[PDB]
Amino acid sequence: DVQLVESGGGLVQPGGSRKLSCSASGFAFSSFGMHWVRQAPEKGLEWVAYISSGSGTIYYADTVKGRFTISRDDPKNTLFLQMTSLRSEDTAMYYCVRSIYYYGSSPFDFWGQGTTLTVSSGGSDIVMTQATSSVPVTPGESVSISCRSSKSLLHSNGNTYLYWFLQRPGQSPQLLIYRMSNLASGVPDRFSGSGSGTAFTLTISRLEAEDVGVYYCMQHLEYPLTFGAGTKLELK
Amino acid sequence: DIIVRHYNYTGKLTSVVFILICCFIILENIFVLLTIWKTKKFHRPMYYFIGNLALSDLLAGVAYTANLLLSGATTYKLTPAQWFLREGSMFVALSASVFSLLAIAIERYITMLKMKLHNGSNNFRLFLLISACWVISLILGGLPIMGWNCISALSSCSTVLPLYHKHYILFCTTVFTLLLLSIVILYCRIYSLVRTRSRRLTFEKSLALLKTVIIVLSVFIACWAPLFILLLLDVGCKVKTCDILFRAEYFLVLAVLNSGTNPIIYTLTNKEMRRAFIR
Amino acid sequence: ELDQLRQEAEQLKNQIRDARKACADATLSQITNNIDPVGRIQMRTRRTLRGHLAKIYAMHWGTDSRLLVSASQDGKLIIWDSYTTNKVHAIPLRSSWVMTCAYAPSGNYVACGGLDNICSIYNLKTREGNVRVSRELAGHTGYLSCCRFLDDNQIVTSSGDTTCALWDIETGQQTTTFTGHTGDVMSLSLAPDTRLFVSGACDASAKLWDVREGMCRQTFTGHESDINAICFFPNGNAFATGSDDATCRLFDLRADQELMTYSHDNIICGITSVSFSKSGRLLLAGYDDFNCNVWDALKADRAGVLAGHDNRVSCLGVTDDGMAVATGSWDSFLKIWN
Amino acid sequence: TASIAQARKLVEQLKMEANIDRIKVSKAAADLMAYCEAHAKEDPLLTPVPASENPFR
Amino acid sequence: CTLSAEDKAAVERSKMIDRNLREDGEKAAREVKLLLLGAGESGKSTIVKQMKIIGIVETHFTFKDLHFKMFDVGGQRSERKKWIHCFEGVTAIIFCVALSDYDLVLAEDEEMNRMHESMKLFDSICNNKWFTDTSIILFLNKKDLFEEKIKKSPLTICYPEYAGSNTYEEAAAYIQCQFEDLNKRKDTKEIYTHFTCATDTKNVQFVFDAVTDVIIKNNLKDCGLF
Ligand SMILES: CC(C)Cc1ccc(-c2nc(-c3ccc(CN4CC(C(=O)O)C4)c(F)c3)no2)cc1
Repeated sequence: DVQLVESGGGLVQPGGSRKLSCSASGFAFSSFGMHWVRQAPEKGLEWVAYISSGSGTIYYADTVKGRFTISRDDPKNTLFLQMTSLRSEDTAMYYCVRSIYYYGSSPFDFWGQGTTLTVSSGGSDIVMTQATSSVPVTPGESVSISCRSSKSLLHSNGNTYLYWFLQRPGQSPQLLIYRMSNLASGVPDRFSGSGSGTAFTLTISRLEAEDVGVYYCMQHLEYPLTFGAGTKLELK
Repeated sequence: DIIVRHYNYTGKLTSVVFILICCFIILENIFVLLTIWKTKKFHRPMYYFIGNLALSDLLAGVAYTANLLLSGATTYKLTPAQWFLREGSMFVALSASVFSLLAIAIERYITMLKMKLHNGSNNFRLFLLISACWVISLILGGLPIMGWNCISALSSCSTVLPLYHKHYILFCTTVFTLLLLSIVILYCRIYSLVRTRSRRLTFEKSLALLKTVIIVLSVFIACWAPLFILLLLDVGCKVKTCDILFRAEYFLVLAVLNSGTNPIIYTLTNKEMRRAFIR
Repeated sequence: ELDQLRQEAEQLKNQIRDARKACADATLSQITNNIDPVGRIQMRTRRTLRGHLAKIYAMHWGTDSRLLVSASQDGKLIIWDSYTTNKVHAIPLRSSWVMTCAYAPSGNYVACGGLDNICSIYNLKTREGNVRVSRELAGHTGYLSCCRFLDDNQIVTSSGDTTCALWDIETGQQTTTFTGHTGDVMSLSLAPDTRLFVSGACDASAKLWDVREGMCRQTFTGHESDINAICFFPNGNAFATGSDDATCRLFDLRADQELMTYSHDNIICGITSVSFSKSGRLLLAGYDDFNCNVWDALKADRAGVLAGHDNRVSCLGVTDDGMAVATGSWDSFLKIWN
Repeated sequence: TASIAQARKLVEQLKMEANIDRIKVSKAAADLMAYCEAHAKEDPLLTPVPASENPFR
Repeated sequence: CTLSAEDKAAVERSKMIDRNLREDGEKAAREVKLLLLGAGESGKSTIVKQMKIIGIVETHFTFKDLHFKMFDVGGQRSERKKWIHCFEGVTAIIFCVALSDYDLVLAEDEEMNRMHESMKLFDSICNNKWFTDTSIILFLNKKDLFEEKIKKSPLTICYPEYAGSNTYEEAAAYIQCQFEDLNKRKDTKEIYTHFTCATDTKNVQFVFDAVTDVIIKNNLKDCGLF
């Protein structure tokens, strides 16, 4: 089917250089914008880089601005991340994510497996906040995961740019709900998204054994993408 | 008293028919512009160039009008600045007309060079050519007032225009020679291309194209020859010597008839123009 | 025996005509005589959709009332976001000669057809992110003139072989074949309940077919030339047919004969497309005179003109909410009107 | 006898079409008029919808 | 800029779609459109074969850096006036005529002369309102068969007013003249007549240079020098 494979991760001394390669298969790579997303060993996701279809526009995070360079080789279907002057804070797992943008599209539909970087030893952006770190839940019940935003995510065009992801233990994050209401393909109808303005909640009905994990809250209104702190879900 | 001094030292000390002829030319150009505006399929770059030529020689129809009426015994009332504006209006109008012919020739030569199947609307080239013509015309028209004139230099002064510098008259004559040669070569190459492409294909266009080229080129050269010969002659004639320089109005009249028959030639040859104009 | 049979057919036709005349006590122009006129209907072009290079032949809006699909002879099927004029998809068609296109009610599929005698259904919601040819339906021996979606799995197609077809997309076979027309069928229109549909042909008659049974319930003959367009009334109890004789005609299924005729002395060109407003009070008809008129259905009086196209207005569509009306013409431009 | 079969098919089709229940034109016209009147308020083409409501302005 | 990040990305996608459409249109506009027409068994098949050697069937080939599209509509059993407007704007029309059909009576099955039916079709398409400017490229196929048919079968069967002799040159010129006289748009369009056979190889060259003449004519009409 559709898959993305990350390679090029290894032990790096500080100030060194490294290159990450995402190899895509099973989809029209040239028609999909690509994101590089970082997840440090213990904390949550945070967006790193983005390159559009045809390399029209390229965006970086202020943490990696200047040092990192994201590029795409469409004929060979590859995504490169050339990172230089590596600090010790960059040791993490990296994911290459596909995202297509049109009316009714579902960006961040598929995530890669990720590769491990081990570097051997602000403001003016939306602060997505998930106050609750974790909740004890018995399967078969109904649980609600809350979310908050510093700035309202509702645009003048009627679309609320809020995405929901679920990261199971030992698995890449999976897109559940896009734009706060629409359910992703292949996602069970148990999950439901609601909320308005700055406060959002994710409701799960009849929780089953594969729902355990960390649920992340992401905004897509202003392009300095910020993920939520995450809400771990564990059984009793 | 610059004008009176220059006219004294250069020796210079029927309009109704001309102004009515020019009004008739204005009528032709208004007809051509209306025909272009009404018809929707004419909204393509070649007919846009034809309309640009119509506008240019129409402005040569107004401006010559101004010149003819503001001349005569009332040119003494004009201050030197107003005299320069009057002469520059004619120079810029005639230069714009000639450059419009040059732009049409260039566009036609490019269209003949590239076969294509649908030429399309290349607005970049059309805008570039139109801007070049209508900026160079104003430039050449404005050089005399900018400082390249006869003021304080009466030993190197033209006779037909007693305040235009002889070297500037030579420059304008050289520019007109360059455009005339360019138009001649362009139309000759158009005919040569069409003829050599027709003759290499086995089974007319060549004869009709030759007739059109002959009509256009012969009319242009015959009508603009007396004025060009006068411009060449005035430099070589010292003041008070050449009497024929005084009777310089008829040559400009023939130039104006050239401006007016350009509508006729560019509408009669094109069958679509005749069909659209009749209805 | 053939002479006796055709004499019996003529007797049946005379009986039908007598029955129709008997059940005609008042004309539509008499009941809809004291009602208030619609008034001057003025619509401006709100959006202009550019990107087509050849002449446009068909368009279809869709239930979402925001996206739309357009088909042109250049070989491209373009899905437009009418709100922002964005091109959501541009599908390169295998055959450049397409005369019809349909957009599925769910929005997951788009249909097209034309001179290739094949109806192509493309899956818009593909996991690969592109648009793939989901299915190719063959079996018609004439050019496809119209096609509409019953649902994601069943489609109704009209072709120039004087027959219509009901296809199951999953299996790719013709579940039903509708015969009876003696001329090329140029358009079809499905009822809102998807239980019946009318097809107009070149035999100057429009036939009503039952989708499930597969038989021709009724036929209507009032036109004098080829019928190029047809459209059900919003309630599904009537329909309108446009023809090449510069006249439109409103027929009623229950009445069984013609109700109204829409014509003007200075209009001599045929109609390429008809459509109804949301309430059914306005009948928009695209003509060959580069224009598109808005007739009043009840009063038969002209209400306005949509004159913004430089060529033949080939296709016409109205949003399901009736908010805007899209006209596609041969000058390669679509125009949204409000 | 293909012609005879076609003639029989045409005759039976006409007989099926000649035995349907037809209401008067007045009834079928009053129905359309009443339907147009009922849904008149929901038609934005009849009455111009305000600029603050239509998506195209 | 009121657009959002998703709106900006959608606009970028639309711009890329526009750039692809423009490139495709520029590629298509450099290609020659030929509409192939003719009666049954006229000789369209052998013309298609000659093009190959050097619903709707489309043939693509190349000659002297020109790409030729040739739409053999052929087996389209429908009214011609409902879909013939789709083919206006083609560079040329290639009409096929079988000479050996001058004494073949069956038409479709009407039992009225096949050559007369071919002439009627030629008149219908040449004088058609859509093809008022399109130049016909008339192909007189099967000249080898006709060269033997005319020796024993006089042309008076098809043309009772033919007062000439039964030779190849005179009868062939007469048939060409009769076909060309059906043209009523003498000023707007030209008819290019070529006498082909089963095994000749100069057909693609004639199509090439006839299209070249049509292109020169169209360029002159765009400039207005004609
Ligand atoms: C192609 C372009 C580059 C060349 C070009 C060259 C010349 C002219 C032009 N203007 C003029 C003129 C001359 C004398 C006069 C005469 N008045 C002075 C008064 C008198 O003495 O009696 C009356 C006049 F009223 C106009 N003659 O030529 C335009 C374009």
